[PDB]
Amino acid sequence: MAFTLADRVTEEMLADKAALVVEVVEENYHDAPIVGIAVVNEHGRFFLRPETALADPQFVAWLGDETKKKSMFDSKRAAVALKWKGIELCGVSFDLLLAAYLLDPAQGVDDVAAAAKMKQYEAVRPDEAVYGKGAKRAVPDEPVLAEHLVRKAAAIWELERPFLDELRRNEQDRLLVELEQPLSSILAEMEFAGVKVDTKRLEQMGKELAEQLGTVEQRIYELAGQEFNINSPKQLGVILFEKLQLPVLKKTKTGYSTSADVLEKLAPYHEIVENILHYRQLGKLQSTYIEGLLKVVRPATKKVHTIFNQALTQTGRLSSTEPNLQNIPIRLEEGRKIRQAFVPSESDWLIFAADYSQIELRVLAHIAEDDNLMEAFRRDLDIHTKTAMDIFQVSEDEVTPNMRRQAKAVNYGIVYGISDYGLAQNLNISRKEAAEFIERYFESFPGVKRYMENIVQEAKQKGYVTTLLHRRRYLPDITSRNFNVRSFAERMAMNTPIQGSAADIIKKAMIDLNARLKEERLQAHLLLQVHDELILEAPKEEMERLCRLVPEVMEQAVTLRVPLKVDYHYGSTWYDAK
DNA sequence: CCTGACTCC
DNA sequence: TGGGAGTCAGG
Ligand SMILES: Nc1ccn([C@@H]2O[C@H](COP(=O)(O)OP(=O)(O)OP(=O)(O)O)[C@@H](O)[C@H]2O)c(=O)n1
Ligand SMILES: OC[C@H]1O[C@@](CO)(O[C@H]2O[C@H](CO)[C@@H](O)[C@H](O)[C@H]2O)[C@@H](O)[C@@H]1O
Repeated sequence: MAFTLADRVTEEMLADKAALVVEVVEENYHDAPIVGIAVVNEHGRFFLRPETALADPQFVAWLGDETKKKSMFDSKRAAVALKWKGIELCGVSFDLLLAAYLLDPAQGVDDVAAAAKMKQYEAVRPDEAVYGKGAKRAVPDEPVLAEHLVRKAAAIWELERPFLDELRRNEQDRLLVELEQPLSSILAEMEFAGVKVDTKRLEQMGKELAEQLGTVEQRIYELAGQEFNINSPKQLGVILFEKLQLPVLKKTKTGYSTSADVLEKLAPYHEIVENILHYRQLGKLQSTYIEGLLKVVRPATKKVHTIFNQALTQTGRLSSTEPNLQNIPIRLEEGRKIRQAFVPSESDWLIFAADYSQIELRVLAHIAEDDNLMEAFRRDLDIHTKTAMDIFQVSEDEVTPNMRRQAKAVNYGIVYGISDYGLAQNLNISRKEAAEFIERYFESFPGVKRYMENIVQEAKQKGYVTTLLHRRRYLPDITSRNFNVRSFAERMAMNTPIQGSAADIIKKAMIDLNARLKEERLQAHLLLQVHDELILEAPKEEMERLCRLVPEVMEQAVTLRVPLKVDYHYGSTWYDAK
């Protein structure tokens, strides 16, 4: 494969259609080096050194010109890496990573070679082959690097049409071009903006937490009558089941279980298990949300810059890494206070948080076309209280807080394919009763039962299931004669259209929201998405408008057979936006 | 490196 | 024997 190793940018490299590689080898691309550039177009194939291309006003103009279309793989990586250099990338019309992800998330495509494999294209090497793995990872000699980048660009160039053609067959071309690609740009902005952190506050919490860990730790040793590593499920298992001779409720492949659910069930036998649960909760707060967070905060700006992986989950959700900002504590007050350290990036700005209320159950209502479930949402009746009246068979006045919590476990459990065994274990109730709850639920919501039957049948017949905006998940195990394997696939068939349609909806909402913010020239911008919620920051003056704009855009992103409902709060910190 | 903790939706 | 994720310490 012939290419030019160019010393300067020329006009023919700046055609209005090109495959473009802007190579960043560090896995975390924030403020990461760009090691090489390749361009393939109608005129030839070119390798450029970054020092050259990125200092060249004409190349930089071309990068930022939206009418000059680029085909890429992982354009968000390149866009953010370029942002850290103050260079804008526009005109990305095809992203091979996102295309491959839509065609089959299970393939785990994460380099051009793996995408190319999908079309039996082999004139390109895997990145790991060129760079090496782990401690061996290195950028090779220029001629080797240059050929690799050029070959990746040529693969993207040749693969665009084949991938677009299959997406069109799957009814997924608009999902790529109107949803995932625009979202990629929005996520790039979110990651690059980052979220500001009050490190003084975290360091203080950390100091206090260290004190408390020491106290809980020593009390646990007193209760155990021995010192041991409480963070070692192995050592803990000996203490609990050999020394204290507590009952063994569950084993894993390696030994005794010490899961939270097991320890809770052991509470009637020894008080030490409650202390241990507390200690493990505190230790995670310290290790992860204090120490781990502080490790990744950029010290001069005090911002953290997560990476949203847009091409990983099997259902169409995002994930968040380094750090994960989608699992910041909220359920326990001690941990929830971590959110006090997430603050606005400017003076006199505020945090604004908006979340869909029960979007999975509303989606289930839509997809199952269950009259009773649809009517509950159409009239905004409390769905957990409704299910309680049904499973316990009482009037609304007789529903206690605990009954509602159990009904809630039923409501979400059904969505995730729970068995009577799993429900009984989660609620710690008789399995006979758990089975009755499930039987009563399906008697009350017969449309949901038909849905579960139908979607498993569809998966068996077609080999995959689909979401509202035509995302797909293949389920080859659905016809397995093996009960365990088939059962897991049946649960995925039931759940994926629900979880995945919910992901589709919030993604479309982010695009519609961005458009409106820019339309109204507001300074407000997105910081985070947490599956069914959106977190923004804005100058305090803009709260009144956002209180109207954000929930309307979210509720109207798609139109279902039941309303969507969005709650919203704002405050001086993420904690206070409650 | 894998497992089993913890955290979120 | 409930769906989808990431990080951490221990081994
Ligand atoms: N028994 C439960 C309860 C909750 N969840 C999970 O935790 C998420 C958040 O649940 P939650 O906030 O409690 O849902 P709500 O319906 O909004 O609860 P509530 O009306 O009481 O505020 C759910 O989407 C689900 O993924 C679960 O798996 N099992
Ligand atoms: O840039 C995100 C993009 O890159 C991939 C590899 O193609 O994931 C890499 O980067 C992630 C973000 O740092 C890492 O978490 C991951 O380990 C690394 O392979 C894709 O998975 C992805 O969407």
